[PDB]
Amino acid sequence: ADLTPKVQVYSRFPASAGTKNVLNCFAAGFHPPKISITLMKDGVPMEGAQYSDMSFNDDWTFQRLVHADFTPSSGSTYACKVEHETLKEPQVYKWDPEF
Amino acid sequence: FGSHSLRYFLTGMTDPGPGMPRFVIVGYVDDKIFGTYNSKSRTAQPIVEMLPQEDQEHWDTQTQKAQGGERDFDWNLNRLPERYNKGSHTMQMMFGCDILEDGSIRGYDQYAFDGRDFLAFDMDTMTFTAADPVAEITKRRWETEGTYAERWKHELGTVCVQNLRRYLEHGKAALKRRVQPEVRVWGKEADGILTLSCHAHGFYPRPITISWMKDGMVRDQETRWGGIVPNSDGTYHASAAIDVLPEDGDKYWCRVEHASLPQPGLFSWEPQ
Repeated sequence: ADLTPKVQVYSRFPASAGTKNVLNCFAAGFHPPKISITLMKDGVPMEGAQYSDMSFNDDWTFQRLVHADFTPSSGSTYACKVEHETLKEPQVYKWDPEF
Repeated sequence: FGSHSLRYFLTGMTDPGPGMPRFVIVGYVDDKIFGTYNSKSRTAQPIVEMLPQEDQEHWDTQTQKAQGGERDFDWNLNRLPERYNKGSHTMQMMFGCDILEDGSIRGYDQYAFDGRDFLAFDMDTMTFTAADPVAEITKRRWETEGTYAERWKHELGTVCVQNLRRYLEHGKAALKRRVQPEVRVWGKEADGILTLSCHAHGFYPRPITISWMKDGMVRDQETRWGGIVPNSDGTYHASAAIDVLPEDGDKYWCRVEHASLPQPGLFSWEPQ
């Protein structure tokens, strides 16, 4: 209820090194709706990201999905970086690769 | 008990962000986006993976209705901040209907300003309810007109239900198709604690359950649930984690219940 974004990062399919996949970042629970959500590989923005049309939950708080096609590499670090006016600094969320 | 729902989620924004539309509508049938509108394209269009054979006539109508809503919201964002003696602003509406197996219907119509409840309409009694004394001005003006209540009764109890029935028929294949979760269990040890994570990838419909168990007994006190979150293709993701002793890793089981599975699935951590 603080109106900061709550964020999680997950792959579309169970991940395997070198197998094409999609990386998702879902931010929810925030207000106002303006938000920067950026998928990052080793500190570099991922190309080809797509964002969902602005929508909201039954409690009126806003949410957005960002996703990008990617081929996960062991020894790369993937993250979702979020900027929002409730946040003093950008917040980052690491993807747990599950391999 | 069977039922279906049609919901429209309308957002107008004074500050949507660079290159983002100021007004957006997302429409859902059950747990599925069926269509959208935004103020950049100025077009209402179906999600073809749900509604693959739509006629343009219907969507011309939806487009014009949505353009009207866009105009209505533009005026709200101008007028309401002043009334509240109040930076950026938003207007939201959630409306729609349900049809139930028992033959009945329900209607919903709720508004919010700056992310706070503003106004609601009750189809059955044809009355409005305001969230605060400023909103009460709108409530009283609308009700004294007589027309808003008649028009919304029609919109929810006739138009919405006709469209819901239409999308259920047109979208039958996508709505009834079940997609199984691909479940993975992973383990990671850090500082003497093994965290077990169960992720269910790409399931449809939305309802799912995930439980962690040891020696047959659920460990709900120790479980952290990630929540059910969307994929871009209309399917969903969910997760649960639990922290365990490394030596106990092999005796925990993740149970997943989903409509696509004939029985609850059971999954364990199997490190090499």
